[PDB]
Amino acid sequence: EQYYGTGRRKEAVARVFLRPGNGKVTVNGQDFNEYFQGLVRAVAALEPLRAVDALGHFDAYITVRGGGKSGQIDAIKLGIARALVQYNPDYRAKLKPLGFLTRDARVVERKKYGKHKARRAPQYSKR
Amino acid sequence: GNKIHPIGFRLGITRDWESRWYAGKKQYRHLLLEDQRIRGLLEKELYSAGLARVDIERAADNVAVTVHVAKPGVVIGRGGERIRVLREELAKLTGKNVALNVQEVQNPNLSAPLVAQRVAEQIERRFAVRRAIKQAVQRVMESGAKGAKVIVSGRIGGAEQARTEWAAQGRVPLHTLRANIDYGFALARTTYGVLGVKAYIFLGEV
Amino acid sequence: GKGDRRTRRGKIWRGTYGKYRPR
Amino acid sequence: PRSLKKGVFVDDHLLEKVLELNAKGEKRLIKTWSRRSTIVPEMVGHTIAVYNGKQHVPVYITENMVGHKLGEFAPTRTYRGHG
Amino acid sequence: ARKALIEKAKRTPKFKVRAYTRCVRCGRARSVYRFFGLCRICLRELAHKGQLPGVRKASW
Amino acid sequence: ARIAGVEIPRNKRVDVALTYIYGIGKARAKEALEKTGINPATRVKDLTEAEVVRLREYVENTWKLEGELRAEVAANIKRLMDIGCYRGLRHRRGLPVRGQRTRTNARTRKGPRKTV
Amino acid sequence: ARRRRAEVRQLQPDLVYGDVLVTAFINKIMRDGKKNLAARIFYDACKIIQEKTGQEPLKVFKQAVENVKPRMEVRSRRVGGANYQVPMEVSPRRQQSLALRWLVQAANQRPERRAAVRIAHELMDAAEGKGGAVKKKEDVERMAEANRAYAHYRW
Amino acid sequence: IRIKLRGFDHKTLDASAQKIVEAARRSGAQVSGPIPLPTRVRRFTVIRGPFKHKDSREHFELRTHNRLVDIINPNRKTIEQLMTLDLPTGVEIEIKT
RNA sequence: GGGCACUCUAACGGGACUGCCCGCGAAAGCGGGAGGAAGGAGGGGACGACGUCUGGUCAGCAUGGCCCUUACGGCCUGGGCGACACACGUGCUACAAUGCCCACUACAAAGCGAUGCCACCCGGCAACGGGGAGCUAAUCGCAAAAAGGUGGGCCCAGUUCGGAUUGGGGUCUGCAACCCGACCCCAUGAAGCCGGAAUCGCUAGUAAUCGCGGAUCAGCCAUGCCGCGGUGAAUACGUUC
Ligand SMILES: [Mg+2]
Ligand SMILES: [Mg+2]
Ligand SMILES: [Mg+2]
Ligand SMILES: [Mg+2]
Ligand SMILES: [Mg+2]
Ligand SMILES: [Mg+2]
Ligand SMILES: [Mg+2]
Ligand SMILES: [Mg+2]
Ligand SMILES: [Mg+2]
Ligand SMILES: [Mg+2]
Ligand SMILES: [Mg+2]
Ligand SMILES: [Mg+2]
Ligand SMILES: [Mg+2]
Ligand SMILES: [Mg+2]
Ligand SMILES: [Mg+2]
Ligand SMILES: [Mg+2]
Ligand SMILES: [Mg+2]
Ligand SMILES: [Mg+2]
Ligand SMILES: [Mg+2]
Ligand SMILES: [Mg+2]
Ligand SMILES: [Mg+2]
Repeated sequence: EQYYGTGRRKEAVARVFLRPGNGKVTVNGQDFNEYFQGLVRAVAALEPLRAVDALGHFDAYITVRGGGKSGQIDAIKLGIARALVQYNPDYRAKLKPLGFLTRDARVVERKKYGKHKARRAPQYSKR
Repeated sequence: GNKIHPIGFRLGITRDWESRWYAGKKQYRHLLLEDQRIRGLLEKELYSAGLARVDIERAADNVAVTVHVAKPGVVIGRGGERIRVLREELAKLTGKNVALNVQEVQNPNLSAPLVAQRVAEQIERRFAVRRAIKQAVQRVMESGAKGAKVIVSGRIGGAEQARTEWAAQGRVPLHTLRANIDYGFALARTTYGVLGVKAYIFLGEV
Repeated sequence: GKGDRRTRRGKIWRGTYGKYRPR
Repeated sequence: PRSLKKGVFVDDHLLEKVLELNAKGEKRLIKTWSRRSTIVPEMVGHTIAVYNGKQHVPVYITENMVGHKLGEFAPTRTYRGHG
Repeated sequence: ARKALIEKAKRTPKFKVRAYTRCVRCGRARSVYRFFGLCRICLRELAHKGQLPGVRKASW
Repeated sequence: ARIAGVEIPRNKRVDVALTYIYGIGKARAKEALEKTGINPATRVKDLTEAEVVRLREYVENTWKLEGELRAEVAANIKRLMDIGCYRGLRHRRGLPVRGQRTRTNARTRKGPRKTV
Repeated sequence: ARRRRAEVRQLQPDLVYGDVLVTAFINKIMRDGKKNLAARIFYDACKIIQEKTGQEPLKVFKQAVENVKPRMEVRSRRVGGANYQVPMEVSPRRQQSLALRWLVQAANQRPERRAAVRIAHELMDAAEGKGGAVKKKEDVERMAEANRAYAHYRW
Repeated sequence: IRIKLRGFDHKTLDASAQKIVEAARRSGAQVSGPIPLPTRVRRFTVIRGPFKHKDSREHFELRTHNRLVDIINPNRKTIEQLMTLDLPTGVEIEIKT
């Protein structure tokens, strides 16, 4: 009577709960596309359920918190396919190959000392 | 001009701190000085005893001091006299519930600073620089040790040309945290310059 | 912009608020 | 610049001198270190030999310069230029 | 010119602006710290010596 | 000079177009337009002869402008250059006035570097 | 580099036409990492191109690139006391890299005022065979053939 | 019924935060498990070199880990025995209600 | 009301071992698969070999000796370290439309905070001022993040580009803003249309770009420094140089 999954992306974290709905999306209150007013990478996070056809077969209650949107939407995507397994332990295939059932630690590099940034360095006059 | 300090490099990993206590944003700069101050007077009076390390614990208006010396007799005096005359001039400056223990040193030669201190004497005794430096290591390795090193840098042999000469023996790896390398630099004041005196001691890996 | 003052971003630039950055 | 809630600040000591001559009998050649001290409307006429690190520059004040400070008529720099 | 400074500092200022921070231990003018009452130099010294409570190197 | 003391361009918005008038800036734009109730979106070209004067008139008797505006700040300086205060010398030479830098920069009151 | 053959970054196909190629172009569009911006001017240009050309502009820019794909460029080889513009069979990855770098380059050249305007207008011409976008390629491939005397120096 | 624990050595800090859970539990009657108050990291950054060499530093952090504890079903048999506690050194504690 | 599911937090642990398959192998290993969030050092960190540059630092401290002894010491007011025909280095902003402005609408982190952080109220176009609740701080505050988005304007101009310059008008701190503080408002809007010879950085969450914290600190001339996250590429044939 409920399907919940968690997805993170950078400083962003998400708690995705899938529910047998028409296809509505409650993400922290307002509608999916409302909370994503003009972000192309939007319909991406919804790609998993699309990998197994389940786009319209469900509604989902969604929170999101941490960092910015780009981290959020990705984190969203993460927890959903995360869920499809708990609603089809055989659904690993059709996501794992797609890689959506996979989190990435492609995270920040600490600003290192003597460097302006984590890699950028101050130019110099050699001679 | 590089090597990282081994004690700060083994604090809480291989070797725990000395002054133990937590203070707020308001007394902790003051506590430091009151503790540093203490190590000042002691380092002068216990010097003859063979001081090695003064643990300090605090709490509430009181403060616990631990003293690890291989020769406790000196610091104590008759029936505690010398040790008992130290619990008055003590709180004289610090001023607060002050205790002061005196731990027993199993073997001092296994104490890097307490080792380097001796040599620092000898050199000021006009002895042979290259000699004792090797002398100490054998004494350490005979002291059941499995790793020791002693370094001397400066106007050796009175020479105008400065110079670094040092010895070692057994295993002394300096990138192994799982390896108690006791540390301690004693200094030598001399009519003809000063001599930095460094000494490391691998006691084992856990 | 970032250097100009009589502007939000220019003031945002220099962490002040005034007639064009109202608290 | 200096607050207005905080009135025109004069050294007060530089200040007694001037009013000591404003009625008792001006004027004499004072040699002030006061530069902070604003020029004031009991000081015009006087010859406040203001100081500037090395000497006292005489600067007879007038009804065309007061709102400024005594640090604004005894230059600290001497620059006849380069070359 | 030094010990006159280290002294003068400690004495109470004529004005509060003239009260000015030092390193009680070493006495370094700059890079000093109120939290400790030290200089940057000593800071790194008693640090490695561990005689600085709770404070250790950083790494992440 | 349809506008008091100068001919402002046209095909552009009144509010802005006033800035092409010495002493007339944005902060003073809305004011008259507000005082003259003249919508700042309408173009000066598109203005009304009555508006013109209202936007002309009011603008003409509440501040200084152009000529008499340059007329003030000069003496304000010349006096300085007479009393010879620090801001006087900084103008008596052509140097920075607001504690600016002199070893370099300040290449705006020095103009292009002059050879040596 | 010196070790082995570097890897080819496979991109995440776009979210509109389902293509990685599209995903590649927006990047060149994308300044200061402003994907939303870049993603706009593209699918925006994709609109103007549609209005003035009623064929699925997906194909349009599927075409206008091949027309931009140069087959032979020159590369300088300085054997002995001279450097030779030794031409070489351009590489695929690079050809896309080459075509993907002048359209925008020639689009940013273009005089019309709005972004999606220019970017689109370069899309069409190449689909026909016009514009500086085809110019570079054109000029490039023949200097090489204008230097066909150095192919033995190839690599 | 609040009891707060504070110290730098988390290990010691924790070891304390156990006895006061072990103890009050026995005498009772209800106690709220320990909650690790996140750390107020007071880091300090100083250049290694004692003169210029801006480009070679060395960090040194400070970790003020904190532990809060309570006693739902209190009891003074707890309270009385509490004042009899051999809590370690590196730790400050506060109690509120 | 309650509730530890979850998010989160911070202590203890599991975890990747080339340990399994095919494969070329003498072995050591290399290619590739599957499984796994993650694979062949996981991403980075701190960790700097005997040693070189008679490298830097008597100006943090220590110390060899030489030199000063109503002075080469010490306190104080003023004044320089902010000068200025020039000649380099490291940045800030830019020269525009993938842009500038106005308003409106969401999304971080790591930090800092008791004559500190400043809620909410009110004065003022404002900096700020004055009241005043709350927080020994996972409560409470700084505090809003910005890039972004949704709308409207700017129609290719040295402009609604740039904010240098200067006048005028004050705040705030401080005993005291004259050389010498910054924050606020007005008017003025200078050079600059992508920059010669020469040269710098970076290989993945990197460069790019947005902004935010903290230490130093009465205020701070900070575009710095150390940190913090947001959004987010291109390219590497190859080793001749
Ligand atoms: Mg975290
Ligand atoms: Mg960054
Ligand atoms: Mg002699
Ligand atoms: Mg502007
Ligand atoms: Mg009088
Ligand atoms: Mg004007
Ligand atoms: Mg490999
Ligand atoms: Mg000294
Ligand atoms: Mg010395
Ligand atoms: Mg000497
Ligand atoms: Mg003096
Ligand atoms: Mg001075
Ligand atoms: Mg200087
Ligand atoms: Mg030049
Ligand atoms: Mg430069
Ligand atoms: Mg202008
Ligand atoms: Mg001009
Ligand atoms: Mg010009
Ligand atoms: Mg690299
Ligand atoms: Mg601060
Ligand atoms: Mg900053």
